[PDB]
Amino acid sequence: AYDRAITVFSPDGRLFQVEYAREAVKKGSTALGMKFANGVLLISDKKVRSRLIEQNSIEKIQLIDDYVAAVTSGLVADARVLVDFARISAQQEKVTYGSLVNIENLVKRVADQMQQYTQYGGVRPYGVSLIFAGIDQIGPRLFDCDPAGTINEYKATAIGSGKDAVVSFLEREYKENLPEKEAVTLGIKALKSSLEEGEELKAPEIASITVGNKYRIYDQEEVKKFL
Amino acid sequence: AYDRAITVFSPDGRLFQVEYAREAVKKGSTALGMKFANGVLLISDKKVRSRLIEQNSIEKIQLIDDYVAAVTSGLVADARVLVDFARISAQQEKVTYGSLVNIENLVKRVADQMQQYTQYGGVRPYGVSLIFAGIDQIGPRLFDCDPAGTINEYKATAIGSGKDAVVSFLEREYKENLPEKEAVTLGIKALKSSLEEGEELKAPEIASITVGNKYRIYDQEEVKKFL
Amino acid sequence: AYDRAITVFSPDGRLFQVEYAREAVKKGSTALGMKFANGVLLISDKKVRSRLIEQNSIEKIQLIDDYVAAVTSGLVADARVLVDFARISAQQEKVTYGSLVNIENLVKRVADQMQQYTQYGGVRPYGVSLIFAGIDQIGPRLFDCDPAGTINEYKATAIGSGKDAVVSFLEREYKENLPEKEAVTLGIKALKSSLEEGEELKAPEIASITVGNKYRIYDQEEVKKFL
Amino acid sequence: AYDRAITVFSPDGRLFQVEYAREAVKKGSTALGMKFANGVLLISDKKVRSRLIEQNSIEKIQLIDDYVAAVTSGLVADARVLVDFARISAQQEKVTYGSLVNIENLVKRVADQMQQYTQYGGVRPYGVSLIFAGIDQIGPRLFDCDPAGTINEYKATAIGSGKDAVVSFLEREYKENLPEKEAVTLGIKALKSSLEEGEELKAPEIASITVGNKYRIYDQEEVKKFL
Amino acid sequence: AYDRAITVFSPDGRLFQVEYAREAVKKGSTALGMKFANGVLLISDKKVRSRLIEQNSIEKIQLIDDYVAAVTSGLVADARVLVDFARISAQQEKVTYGSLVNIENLVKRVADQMQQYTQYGGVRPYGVSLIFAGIDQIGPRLFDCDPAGTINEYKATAIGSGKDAVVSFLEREYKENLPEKEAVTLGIKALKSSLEEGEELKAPEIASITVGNKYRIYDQEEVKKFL
Amino acid sequence: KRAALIQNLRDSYTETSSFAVIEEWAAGTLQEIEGIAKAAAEAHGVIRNSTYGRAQAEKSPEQLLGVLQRYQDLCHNVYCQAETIRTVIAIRIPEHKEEDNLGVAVQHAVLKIIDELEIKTLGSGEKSGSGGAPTPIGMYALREYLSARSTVEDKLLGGGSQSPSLLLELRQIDADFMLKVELATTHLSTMVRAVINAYLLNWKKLIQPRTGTDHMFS
Amino acid sequence: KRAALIQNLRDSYTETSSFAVIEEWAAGTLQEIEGIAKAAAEAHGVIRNSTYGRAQAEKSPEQLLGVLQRYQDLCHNVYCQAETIRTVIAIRIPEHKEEDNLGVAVQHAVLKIIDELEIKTLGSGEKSGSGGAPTPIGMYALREYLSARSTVEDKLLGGGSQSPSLLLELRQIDADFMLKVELATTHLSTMVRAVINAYLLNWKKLIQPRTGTDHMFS
Amino acid sequence: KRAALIQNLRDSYTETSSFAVIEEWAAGTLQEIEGIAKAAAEAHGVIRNSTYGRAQAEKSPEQLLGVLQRYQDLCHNVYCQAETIRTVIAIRIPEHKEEDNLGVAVQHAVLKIIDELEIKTLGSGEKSGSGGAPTPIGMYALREYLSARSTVEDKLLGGGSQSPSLLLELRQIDADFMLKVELATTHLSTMVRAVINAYLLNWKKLIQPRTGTDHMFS
Amino acid sequence: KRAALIQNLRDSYTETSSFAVIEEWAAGTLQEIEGIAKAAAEAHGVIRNSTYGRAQAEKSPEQLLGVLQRYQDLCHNVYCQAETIRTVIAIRIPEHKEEDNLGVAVQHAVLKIIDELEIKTLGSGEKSGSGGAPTPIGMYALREYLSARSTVEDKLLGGGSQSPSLLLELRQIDADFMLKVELATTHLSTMVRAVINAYLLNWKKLIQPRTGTDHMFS
Repeated sequence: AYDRAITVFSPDGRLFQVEYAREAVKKGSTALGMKFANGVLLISDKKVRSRLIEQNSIEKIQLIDDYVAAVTSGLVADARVLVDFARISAQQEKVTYGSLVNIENLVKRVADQMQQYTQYGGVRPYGVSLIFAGIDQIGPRLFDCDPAGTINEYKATAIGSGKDAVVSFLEREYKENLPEKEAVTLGIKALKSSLEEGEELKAPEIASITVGNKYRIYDQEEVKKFL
Repeated sequence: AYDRAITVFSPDGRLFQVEYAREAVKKGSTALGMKFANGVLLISDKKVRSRLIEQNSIEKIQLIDDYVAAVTSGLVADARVLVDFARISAQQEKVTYGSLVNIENLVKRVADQMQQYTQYGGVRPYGVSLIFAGIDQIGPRLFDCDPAGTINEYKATAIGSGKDAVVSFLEREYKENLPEKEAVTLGIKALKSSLEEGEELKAPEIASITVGNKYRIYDQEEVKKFL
Repeated sequence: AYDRAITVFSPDGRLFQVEYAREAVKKGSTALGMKFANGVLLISDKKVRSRLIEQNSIEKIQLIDDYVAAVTSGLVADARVLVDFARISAQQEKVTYGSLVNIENLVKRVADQMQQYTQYGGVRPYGVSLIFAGIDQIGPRLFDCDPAGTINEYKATAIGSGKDAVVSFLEREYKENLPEKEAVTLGIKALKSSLEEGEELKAPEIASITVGNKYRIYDQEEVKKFL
Repeated sequence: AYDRAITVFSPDGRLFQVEYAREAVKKGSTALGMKFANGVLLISDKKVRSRLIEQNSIEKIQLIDDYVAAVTSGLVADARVLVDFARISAQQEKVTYGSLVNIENLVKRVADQMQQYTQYGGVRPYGVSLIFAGIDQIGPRLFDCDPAGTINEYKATAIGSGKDAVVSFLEREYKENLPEKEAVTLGIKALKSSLEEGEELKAPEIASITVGNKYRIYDQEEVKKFL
Repeated sequence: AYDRAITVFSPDGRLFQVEYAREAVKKGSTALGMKFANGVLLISDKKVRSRLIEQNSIEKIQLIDDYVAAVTSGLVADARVLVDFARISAQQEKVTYGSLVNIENLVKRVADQMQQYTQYGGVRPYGVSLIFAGIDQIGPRLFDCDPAGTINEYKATAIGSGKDAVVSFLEREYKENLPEKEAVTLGIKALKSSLEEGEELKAPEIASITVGNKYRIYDQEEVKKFL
Repeated sequence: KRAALIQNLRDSYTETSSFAVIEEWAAGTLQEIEGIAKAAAEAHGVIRNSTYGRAQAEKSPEQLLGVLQRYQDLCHNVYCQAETIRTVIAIRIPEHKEEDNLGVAVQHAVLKIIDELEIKTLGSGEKSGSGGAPTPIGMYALREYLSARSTVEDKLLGGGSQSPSLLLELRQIDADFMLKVELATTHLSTMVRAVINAYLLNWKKLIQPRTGTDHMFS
Repeated sequence: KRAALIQNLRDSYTETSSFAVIEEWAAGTLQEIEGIAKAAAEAHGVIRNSTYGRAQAEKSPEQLLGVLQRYQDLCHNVYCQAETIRTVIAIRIPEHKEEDNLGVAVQHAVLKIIDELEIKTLGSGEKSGSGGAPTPIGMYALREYLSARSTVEDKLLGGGSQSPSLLLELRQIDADFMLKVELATTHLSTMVRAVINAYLLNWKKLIQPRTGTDHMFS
Repeated sequence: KRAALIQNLRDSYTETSSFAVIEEWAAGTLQEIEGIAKAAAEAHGVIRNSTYGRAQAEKSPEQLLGVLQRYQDLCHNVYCQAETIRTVIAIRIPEHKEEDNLGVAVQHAVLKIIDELEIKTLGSGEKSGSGGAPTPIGMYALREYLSARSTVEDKLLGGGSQSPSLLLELRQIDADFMLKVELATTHLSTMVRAVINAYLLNWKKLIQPRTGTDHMFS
Repeated sequence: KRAALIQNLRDSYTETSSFAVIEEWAAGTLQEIEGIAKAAAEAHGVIRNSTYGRAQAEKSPEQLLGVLQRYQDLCHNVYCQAETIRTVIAIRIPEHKEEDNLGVAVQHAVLKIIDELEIKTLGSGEKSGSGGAPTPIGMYALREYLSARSTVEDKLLGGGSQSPSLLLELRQIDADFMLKVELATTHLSTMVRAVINAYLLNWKKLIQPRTGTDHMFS
């Protein structure tokens, strides 16, 4: 009945077709971000579909520019299209003003594009969530963003199938201003808590940025020291 | 039957799809505004989803310019989009005439954008209500505005889940021309009356403006003195 | 069946969706207009939703220019939008010709906009009726106009819930060329005949214009002398 | 229910209409690609509908430029259209920058065109999968791409009816950096493992490229030495 | 269910609406083409609806230019429209490059126009098949093309009601490089094999072209010598 | 081997199996139904011109038993032949799908009127539907007759009943059961002709309910 | 542990359980059905050529009891075996959802003709539907026969009834119950062949009614 | 206090209540059903190899009464346990709405097959539907048996009836009621397995048929 | 005055009328149902361990009459109380319209399970539906019992019947009617708990099925 078009409200004032887009996001790999002392980090799991796949390719952590990065979960083709919108949106701002003073605005622009697809008939929403993490003139930032166009700023958060596991673990364990090394360890520990024991965590992706620096992608060896 | 498209009247001459949009508004946090001696104020509650969220972010009270503010309730992505339409609409008027003589006109423009989406097929309405409060050349103003594009001017009003609680309490308790401090206390008191006892009011937002001044956002400490 | 789209005729040649729009008009406050000696007047009732509302705001009688006014009933957001179309349409005519020779033509333009939305799929009709009253070069004019785009010129008429009460009372009691004061008294009396006794008529709106003058809006004290 | 429009999510967050497009890909002839020492190759089977057909015509392996080739499976008319988009897309890049530094970007452009047709109502997806293989400045590349716009990089892969056969065989038998001749043999052997015995492999297509060279299409005699 | 719009896939990945277009092609008169020594020919049957019809009019074999011709089967109005697209497409190519190097490209353009109408809602496919036969710089060519936009090159083929009869007969009887006269005889013989005995073959159309010449339409007397 | 098993089913009941039945129904069966109709009408004439006394409660008329047994034998054959056609269709209902069911529709359509023939017309079940028995008389007609008659026979023989109408009822049992055969044969003829036509028009889709290449795909 | 419980159910009734049944139906069972058909047709011939006197109301023919008991033993087995297939399907009906039900449609489709076999054909219930009993005879045929015969036997033995038709009815009860077995066996064969086909064409979706990755998602 | 009332209902019948029942069905109950099936098949063998004289109308065979009473005790328990699961689901059917009914659909779906178990399989009502009793035998089997037998016992004892078939019917009542238990147990096993599976796949939506925040709203 | 009349109806049967009933069902009624369940199970144990001779056909066991009368008194009250809730809902079904029927749907929804409780569970009608009586025993259970027993009592007393099974049936009438109460009480408890939950979750829309201003209009 009220279930079948993005332009229809339910009698309780719901947009089920958007709620359903949100279920697509649960089917992705788990990723998380968190703030620590003068910085922010991302860590992502990854389905490795086979051993005939190429590892050093289609990365779950994607740089938007040198100081901003995003992880995504949900439909992959949608996620790709949104990350490239995010990059082009970032460059438009830099050309207009010479720099990206507040990352919240990039995020909002991306969130608005998504919101727009929850209002005009003839399109479906993007079945994607994103976490953006970076440094701007306010400081280290960490945002998420869903198919509805909803935005929140966090100290730590996660997206993907293991989201709920990882958020509980962090609700108990997270502290602010950890040093980078401990922050990464807490993160790996949190990620593991979302697996189903027996199942073991292969090489995940880790990026981090600290105030006054550019992003820094951990290579598989450096990542290994935490497994 | 008559329930399923914005362009369809019921046989009693109703637009149910719009009525349904209005239910979305009941799912927001409660917020209220009221006029007092030479000024107007806004107070808003807030869902605090977790302790991993960032407090000093995504505010329920939003400045439209230095002399006008809004609170909103309902679908948050819709609300964000409408606040930014409001801001750009305000600046267009200032560029055209050099100032914003009557806030009612800003509100009407926003309300007209909303009405438009209750008449043309291919779009759904915005599931949002807003309160606008500010000073203009008429004096202190307080308006609300719903998904239908309906507008009213008030001495006091509210929007959100606890609307009916808060409007009764004010129907019994509100007087005009209170000093600021008493108006704020009456507001906190009214807001509490909408909670379900046991449940207690955490730090809410408070902004105020008086004739001849710019808006003034209460910090969490100043707010605390009223809790 | 034939009930659900503005573009569909019933087998008897009816547009029910338009007939349904007409029911929305019955849900408004009652208002009436009448011609008297060298002039015309409007009187409107008003839902006063609360004591927290602001009286000197959102008026049911709206000036279109200095010599033409309108009252409306039905969906309020639709009404607002139509009144502003009416005002811009009036000013276009003045700019083209230097004046508004015949009010019937302003009304027709508004009625044509309304008719248009009863023919093209993808839009619903405006759920609004209007009465226009003013002086032009023919003399004092009084028109009404409904969702269908139908127009009539009257000596006296009404719109809103109490329409039928008020039109009977006037069918019995109206005479032409009354002096202003008696015309206003007949009007208040007619309006009361539509209330449900017990229920009493609070302060209504009253505007009047006479040949060679501009419109004149009665203040609440002047109105009180007739209650 | 949730099955019948590209713009509808299922309650589990699926796009069945896209999943169905993916079934069209299983009806094509089997083809495979693999990376070997300093190069990559493609091999494709072919329905030979009759002996009245012309062999040296409508080839399953199609050059995109001198250093990039594609094989496709699914609806042939869709595949033709996509290959020509791919070619025009490749030339646009060469005109803009003078060369095609990274094949992943060509693929992404094609994959984006495909994703776009999974999101706007009024179109159906392309019922096609492609493998792209070529040399670029990174090295030898092998990608696949489906109706959803999903992309992966492989060491070896396949598409068509016999996909699953061929992928298993390769999961067991593939090693990296084979010499060209052994790679081609492994490929023919794999391909045969997908046939239904009794059924025998007629002349298939074979193209290959090695670093510093252009592509090289094996003629039917050279192909025969492997049968 | 999955049967009723060109934009819908069945769960097995089929486009039934296109498959149904293909049934329209079976209702046409039978025609066939075949390659012979240094040339290609077409032969077409014809419904002769009455003796009040005009013979020397609306021909089943249609010249696209001096070196390319087409026969069509299916809905006649759709076929007419496609032949004219074919002719205009040919002349565009000649104006751009001065000649038509490869007839496969003309065909593809026609085939792409057809494919396009199997992907965008709001249009139905063309219920037509065509055979194109001509000489180009590769040599004598023979293609067919169906409602789906699918293309094949043949040594001999046919379209229309008697297709299956004529293709079997040719699968058994065709040899390459026959002289023209024997080719034509094989063709007439094949065509007769598709009739239902009792029923006899009236005057059919016959056109032929050989390398270094223009097309040549057999007149009814020349055709008679083969009956 | 699963295909082998299906192949065995289908090799055993082929289209010529079901065709055999339809040829027979067109020729032999419709003639034999008419003979039974005439046998029963004639028997009905004899009974019409008869005054019944107690003599008639003392033997069961062999002329009526012969008509009834002869009809039951026809119904027995028509049912077993129906079930051949039904086997030929039923074993070729293809893989269940929510698509490509145009032939499957023909298959269920024709199975439906074979059901009507077997159940509704040959009245061949233990119990009727809540739709009733629209057919005038069943396969178990002989037994319905003997059972109805023997109740009246007992009441008449015993002091035997003195009811004038009960004696006339014995005659009406004899009349009516012969009428019921005339009526049931008329109706069975229509049903047989109807299945002859429904089969010959639809037989190709009954055997191959799905055809077609994957011409669009490679 | 909930998955362990489900796993135990499924380990126990596997696809080879249900396949076992179908192989048996294709070979042994259809043959035994045909043997019962012949036993019954033959018994029907013997009764057809018999004149019945009171001697026949004094013993119950063991030839007919044998045919009936033999059919009842077949129906008993076919039902228990049907219920195996039905267990194999029913324990793999997946989580209820309003989507991805293409296989679940095959599952309910095939459970439906197993229902028809068990209920409608093997007539295995205490009571019939308001659709009736379309099947000529039930599982409880032996008891329907003995009951129907013993009513006629009493009336004939007692002064025994003097109704000539009541005597002929005792013969028709014997004839009809053998005819009813011939008819029921014909029909049961169609049904058994129909389920063989329906199973072998659909078995994959019966075991895995939902497959597919989340390839589109990461 | 209205929430306290609802909370009391739900604290009393929790998910571990309904799970307790499902564990028991997976282990104990299916074994006890099989024991009853064997008891009944064995009793059926003894009766099959028996010639019945008037001696058998003079006592009621305690072996059969034991098999029947034992099945009635099982049905009694299975019904009471069914009603536990049904209470656990029924008291968590949420506020009626024309939306967010995906879990409510699962709830009504699972209640539907518990209905089928209780009503249709355990034949536990005063009266059957107009769909009939598809189940071979009820909860009140013992009484159906004693009632059916005692009618035959009276006719045989009294001058007792001389009907040879009436004597064979006394034997068939004994045989058939044992067969009816074998059949009903086979079918009850499938039903129990089916509900084990339906429950364990759907239990989360049975308890919380609606979840989710108002994440979209603030 | 028409509104006066409606106001009187509603003033008399208020929401605290129907709430009173639900509070009582949550406490008192469910306890009294359980006591009847234990009284009946206990009576059933006594009868199970009893050998019945002709002595038992000569008096009606007062222990069973007590359990049955006690259940009939409960059903009588539960019905009258049901009819209070039903009155409270039925007199607030608003003006018929083809719109704004969200609450009216809650109203018909809840009236539907009160119907089920009254008709289907308390078996309170003269006649059952063609769906049957799914409930094990009615309101008129005492009379069903006495009537069933007295038929058996007459046959046993008279020369009394010599049927061993008829004597065991007198015992099974006594056993079964006590089982039927245990079963009917289990099932009535579920139904009562189900209506408690359905009421408390929906009561607001039951009283005010339509609310809302004309905020959009002036």
